[PDB]
Amino acid sequence: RGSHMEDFVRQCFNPMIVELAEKAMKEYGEDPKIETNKFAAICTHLEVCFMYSDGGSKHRFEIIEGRDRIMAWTVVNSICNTTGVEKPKFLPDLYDYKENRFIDIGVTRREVHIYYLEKANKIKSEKTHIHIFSFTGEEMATKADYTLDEESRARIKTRLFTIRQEMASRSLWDSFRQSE
Ligand SMILES: COc1cc2c(cc1OC)CC(NC(=O)c1nc([C@@H]3CCCN3C(=O)CSc3ccccc3Cl)[nH]c(=O)c1O)C2
Ligand SMILES: [Mn+2]
Ligand SMILES: [Mn+2]
Repeated sequence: RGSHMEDFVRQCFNPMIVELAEKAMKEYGEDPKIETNKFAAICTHLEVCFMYSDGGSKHRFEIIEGRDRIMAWTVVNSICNTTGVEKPKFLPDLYDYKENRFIDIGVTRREVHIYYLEKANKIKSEKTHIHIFSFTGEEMATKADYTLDEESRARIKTRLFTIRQEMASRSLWDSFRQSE
């Protein structure tokens, strides 16, 4: 029962990101062929995380998203037992070696305020930095500290709005926005 959303996801994101998203969905018992809006959202989240790691210096960020559950937690404990940062209760997306903190990146179709509120109470980790991006071009980070310079963030927001235009041109945006 191949959907229009599935074929769009594959010719919109690069094969390596599609591969990682398929593995992440299948690991937690989900099928990219059926729950296709979630397939698109994980690909989007993965690409943003990768563009985000690109923004800093060469060795600024340790990428934890995109790893399997076991190795991702292995890297977290290595970072904790080396830098003394508190071990987060839930998996973050990156570690900032410059600012010495874990980052969880959020990509939402709702208002940045609402999504941020939920990620704060859910993570419950006082130390984990939070950075939210929306498909409309707004962002919101912990303590108003946006980590990267403006140009690296603007590149992410441009890509996010391009993705939304591409789904809107194929009439899949409405079903995607109504899926979150
Ligand atoms: C399936 O259960 C869990 C899975 C995972 C975690 C925890 C889970 O519960 C025990 C940690 C990790 N989640 C994130 O890294 C993360 N998750 C989100 C959103 C809102 C919070 C839950 N969520 C999901 O997507 C869950 S489903 C899912 C997740 C990844 C791949 C495939 C699927 Cl199907 N938003 C982010 O910005 C973000 O970084 C993977
Ligand atoms: Mn994550
Ligand atoms: Mn995240």
